[PDB]
Amino acid sequence: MEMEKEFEQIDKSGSWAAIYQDIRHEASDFPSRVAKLPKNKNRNRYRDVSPFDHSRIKLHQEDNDYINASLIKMEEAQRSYILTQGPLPNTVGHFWEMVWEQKSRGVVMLNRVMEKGSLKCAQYWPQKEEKEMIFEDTNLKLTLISEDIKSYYTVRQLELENLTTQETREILHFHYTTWPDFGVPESPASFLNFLFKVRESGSLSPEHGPVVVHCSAGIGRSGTFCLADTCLLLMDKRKDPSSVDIKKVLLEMRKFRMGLIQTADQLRFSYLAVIEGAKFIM
Ligand SMILES: Cn1[nH]c(=O)cc1Nc1ccccc1
Ligand SMILES: Cn1[nH]c(=O)cc1Nc1ccccc1
Repeated sequence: MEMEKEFEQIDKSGSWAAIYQDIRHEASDFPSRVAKLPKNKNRNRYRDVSPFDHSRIKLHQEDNDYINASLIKMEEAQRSYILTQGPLPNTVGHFWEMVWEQKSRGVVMLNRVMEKGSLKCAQYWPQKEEKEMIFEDTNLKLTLISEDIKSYYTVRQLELENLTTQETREILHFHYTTWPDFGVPESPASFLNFLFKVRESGSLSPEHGPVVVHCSAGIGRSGTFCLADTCLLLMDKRKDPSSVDIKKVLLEMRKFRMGLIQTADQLRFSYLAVIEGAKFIM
């Protein structure tokens, strides 16, 4: 079926939970043996969210190459994304090592450091120009260059220096700051505006390594971001845009990381975002 009318048909019939449970039943199951090794317990935020072995990002290190991060490679859309958990106190250095080694231009953050009165990820970037951060375990230096605070999101320019080689690179930090502590946004307008700002920066384009996207677990809000982007790109590429099937695209992405889209409300929000986004594109 088309999307907008499939949408109203699920609303009128109140069957979002049943649609979402079908997706969960059909989703791929692949091994995640490296994630579960005992030496990696303090590298995982949640015991039930792990990268598959076949698609995990490897750190360029011979001691321990593990990080909770997955490469989502979308062949028809010609887009790639790295989805990862919010960094932990003992993985901030690994996080920036990954950004460096994978040649990413941009980092997309969809959570606040504290939500619901608890810490959802480490304070992994500097908040003042004159107070830079040094990650001694991976030999990197990170400096805040500029910050632009808007009503729904903040964009930061950061400098990452590889202290071994003295090479430097400019990284863009795109921080969506207004996702509610509970539920999903009422309108997708600010989320779509944010997606378009990431696109306009070049961070999603083939001349760079894959964008790094995270929330707390790296599957819920993060899944919504890449699902909406890929679906809108496919609607631009194909002769028949009504052929794009958001459930099929989500199942394809779940071949590369488990659990993408965590609730039926996040599924409905993803439909809403693609529907409204397709009208603005034209
Ligand atoms: C929510 N909404 N409803 C409309 O009719 C338009 C939007 N917002 C929007 C913002 C940026 C890009 C695409 C859509
Ligand atoms: C909304 N949208 N997004 C694309 O990439 C292309 C379209 N157009 C469209 C044409 C007929 C039916 C539905 C959508």
